[PDB]
Amino acid sequence: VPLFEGELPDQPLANPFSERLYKLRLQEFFLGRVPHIGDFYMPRLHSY
Amino acid sequence: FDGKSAKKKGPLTTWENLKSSSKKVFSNPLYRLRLVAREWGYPREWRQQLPSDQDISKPKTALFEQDEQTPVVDPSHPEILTPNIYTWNANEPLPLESNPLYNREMDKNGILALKPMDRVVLLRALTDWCASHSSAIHDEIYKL
Amino acid sequence: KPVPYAGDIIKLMAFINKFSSFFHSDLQNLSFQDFEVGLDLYPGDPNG
Amino acid sequence: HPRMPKPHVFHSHQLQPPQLKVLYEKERMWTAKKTGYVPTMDDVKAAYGDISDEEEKKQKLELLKLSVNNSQPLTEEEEKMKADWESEGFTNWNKLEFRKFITVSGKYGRNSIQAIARELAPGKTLEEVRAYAKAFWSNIERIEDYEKYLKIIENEEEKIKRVKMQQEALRRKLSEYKNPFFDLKLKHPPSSNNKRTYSEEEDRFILLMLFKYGLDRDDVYELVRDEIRDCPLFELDFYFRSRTPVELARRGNTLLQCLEKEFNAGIVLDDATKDRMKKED
Repeated sequence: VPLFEGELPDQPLANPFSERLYKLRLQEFFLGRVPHIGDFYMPRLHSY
Repeated sequence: FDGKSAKKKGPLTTWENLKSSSKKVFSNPLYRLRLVAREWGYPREWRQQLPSDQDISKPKTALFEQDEQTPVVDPSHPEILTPNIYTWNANEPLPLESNPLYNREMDKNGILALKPMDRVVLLRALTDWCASHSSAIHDEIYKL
Repeated sequence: KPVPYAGDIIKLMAFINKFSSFFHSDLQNLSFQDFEVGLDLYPGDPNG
Repeated sequence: HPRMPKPHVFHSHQLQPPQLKVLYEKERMWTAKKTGYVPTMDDVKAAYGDISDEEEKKQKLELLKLSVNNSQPLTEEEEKMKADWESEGFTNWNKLEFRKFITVSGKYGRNSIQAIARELAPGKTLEEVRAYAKAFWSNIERIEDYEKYLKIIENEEEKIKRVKMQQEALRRKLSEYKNPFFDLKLKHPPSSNNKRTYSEEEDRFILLMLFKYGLDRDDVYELVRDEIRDCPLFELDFYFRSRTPVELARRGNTLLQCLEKEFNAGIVLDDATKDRMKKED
């Protein structure tokens, strides 16, 4: 993680649930997108 | 007292707050809401939906333009800014008695005085105008 | 099961999640089932 | 001693000729001679022209010997021809009736006869308005402060027209693209100076929704909020909700302007040309 400073400030594989920019726009009980079918939703609780 | 108030810290409502002795805590907020609701907009299922399949929002209600002003007394400007105007087909809310908002019980009874689906509708609505008007959070989100 | 009323609940919950500071802790662990039973909703009907 | 060589009121003009004011001064003119009112640096004030000058001994004396020795002491023609000069005007349209008339005409357009008249009925009957409006343009020169009074007319209509070809402009595009909700392009004016919060296809919907209403220039911004309140895919955004139709104007107008600036070479392509009967175009 400390390597990615001059690079992206957050990892391509990072924690979404620490971003104040990706906070409002985020949907989380999404659980999966599947072609020709749709999307899979998992309301589980608060995480903020 | 927007956002910061006398009781600034914490969620605004507590168990004792609901279990308080006011016994009709829902009254004044319900009053305030039935005031602001008519102009704040309604969901379809709480709109007085058109029986008339002619005052669709897309057309208008009635022909306010009795006739087009073809014989302009000013031929120098044959253009007309009043070609054909109508009466307006805004969607209406229900009658107040047909407005479950106007069911007195919630003052004391609380949210459990309705049909379930209607309860759902009102909650979605309360979220709606809270996000649109709870100015504290409303600015906070845009800040964030 | 056809549940005409779920995604509404979903918005309820996600909103509540993003606004944790605004909400009671008892609100913070709420679930879908809480609302189902409490609000008296049963699945199955395409009509509610 | 002093008469009024400032004749009967004309600032609240009723579209009247100035020889009428000449004949109103003719009423002064006998009154000066009959009742012995000598023109004086007080009285001679429309023809004052004497600022510590010796025009006083002559210009005032000109009006003096003219008024006292009046060779038109309300000759019978003066009563008659003044009456026609005040008849040819429009007595009703005083500045009250005047200003409303001209303001409401400028509002709904220089030609919205019935529209402004349905409000102007207390002003007077419609054909009087038709007559009065007619001679109004012909005798706008007979109107004081008339150019600005015309500016409040023609400029007023322009913003109204501005939507008219914007009505036209959006007619184009929503008729132009094939699946604009998946085909549209406005990268000609991408953005002026913005935190560019609303992504395109969001806005494609809204403009689809705005124009499927069309450029109603009345209430659409109220209406689409309701759709955003109600759109199953668009209920999913919350930023779409904390934006009331008031702010939705800010965005909506902007994109109106965006398509406007995109089509600024294409709106006027079918906007501002009207032909007439006797010139090939």
